Amino acid sequence: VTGDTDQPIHIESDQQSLDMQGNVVTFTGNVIVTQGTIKINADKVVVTRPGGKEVIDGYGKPATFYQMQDNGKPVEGHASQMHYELAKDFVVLTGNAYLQQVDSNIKGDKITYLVKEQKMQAFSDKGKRVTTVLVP
Amino acid sequence: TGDTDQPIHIESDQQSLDMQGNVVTFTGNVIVTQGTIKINADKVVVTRPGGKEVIDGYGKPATFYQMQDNGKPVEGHASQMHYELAKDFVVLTGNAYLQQVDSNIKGDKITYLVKEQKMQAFSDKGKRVTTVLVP
Amino acid sequence: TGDTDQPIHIESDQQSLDMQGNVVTFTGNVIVTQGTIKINADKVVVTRPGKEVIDGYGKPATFYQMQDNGKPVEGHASQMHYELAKDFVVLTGNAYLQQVDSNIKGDKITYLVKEQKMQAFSDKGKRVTTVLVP
Amino acid sequence: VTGDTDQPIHIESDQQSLDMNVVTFTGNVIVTQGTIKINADKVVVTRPKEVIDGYGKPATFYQMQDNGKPVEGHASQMHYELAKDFVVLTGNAYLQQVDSNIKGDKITYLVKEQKMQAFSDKGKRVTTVLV
Repeated sequence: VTGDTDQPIHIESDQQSLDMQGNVVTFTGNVIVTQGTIKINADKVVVTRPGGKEVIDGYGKPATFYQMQDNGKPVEGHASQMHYELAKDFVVLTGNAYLQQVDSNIKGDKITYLVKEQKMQAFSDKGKRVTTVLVP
Repeated sequence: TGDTDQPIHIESDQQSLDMQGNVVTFTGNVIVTQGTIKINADKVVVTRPGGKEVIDGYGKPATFYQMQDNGKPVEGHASQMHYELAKDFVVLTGNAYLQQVDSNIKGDKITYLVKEQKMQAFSDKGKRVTTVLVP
Repeated sequence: TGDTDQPIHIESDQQSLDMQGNVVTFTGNVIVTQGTIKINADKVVVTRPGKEVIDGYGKPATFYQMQDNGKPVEGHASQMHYELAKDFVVLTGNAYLQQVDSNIKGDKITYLVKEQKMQAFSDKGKRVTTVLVP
Repeated sequence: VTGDTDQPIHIESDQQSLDMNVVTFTGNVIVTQGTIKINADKVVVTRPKEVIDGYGKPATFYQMQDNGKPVEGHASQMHYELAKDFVVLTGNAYLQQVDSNIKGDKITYLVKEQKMQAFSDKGKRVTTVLV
């Protein structure tokens, strides 16, 4: 649902650390962060917000993303890095990035999903390509 | 918030000193306040190894308060305080829980270096640390 | 460390010696001193129960003893008490003992000057307070 | 010692002069009674039944206590009323009694009670030491 980011985030982890001097909240180990309907799993998660502009940040091979769309579209995915920016409504997957859908799957080098604009993208290095399919 | 170097005022029901050994003890409704820092507990045992002091609170639970520079307070609770004045370094252990204006952590051991403004939470291998955020 | 093994110079306005006691009273601007100790009161009374015992009185009466290691003990109360036999002191006020570093206030403060080990109590409803400046 | 106050009062001097009711004594005067030994310069009795008063700078007082510990002293006047066994030192007065050491300006003493008091006039003060 739209406004899913206007939800309290719950983060479970092994360790954590905080930097009150501008905000730099770091979590490590079996990290499972959920907001509203979103579910994210990573090795490490940093979250900055420099006194504002919140930036969640996934790390780990792999790092898994999941969400529920407004229309009831269970859009999953994964990369080496999640980048949920609550500011605009950005997602930057990198590197071995795979996105999905109830139809159009993608796999590339950098996927950029936008919850608001309902739009995706994909990029590839020289020597590497992209991937898509269709639903039967 | 220049609390670090503030006069420390411990108020309680009973005091117990030991000038050789240096094991000053407080029992009853104990309230140690240093500036804006406000610990509550059932027993405080301020101790000095050398000449270097270590305030130790105990309770079910013991509580923590301080007013942050930004005007939003920090409230906490655990089974034990461990305030080392030598480093301005606090240690909430056993059912630890901290609470900023926005966020609230809960783990097993929370460290808080008061000077830098850095927190750390930890869990026993088999348990887990939890956090929520706002808005 | 060696105040009690010294003669005790009291200065008073009045006084009473019960030779069959002793119950040696002192009254009016009473300023008893020993070594460093300067018990100042509105009424002193020294006994030997059957090992000397001093009983200061008057709000507020005071105390001082310099300890073998630089320690300039203070303190005051409405009911002072000293026992030379065990080096025992019992303030009772409006009780408030002090030191170089940390000060204690309450209802009753005992003290074993003997070996420094001290204590302070407060009636149900009152509370003990202590600061500790660097 | 307890019972002196019953003993006869051996007043003795160099010169004396009875009246009708005051007797003077003079020159190296020594009035004793049991173990009491008031030494002075000019003793006088009266009627408030008799009242002994001695004078001198200083007039010494002595009395052996029941416990073997003697009692010294010395003052100007030495007011003594065996009417009620009462004693009074006055002026630069100091009833030494090791352990004790009272040293005031008006030391009062009731022998039968085994009690003492002391006084000072607002300017100087009562000094006592306890050994």
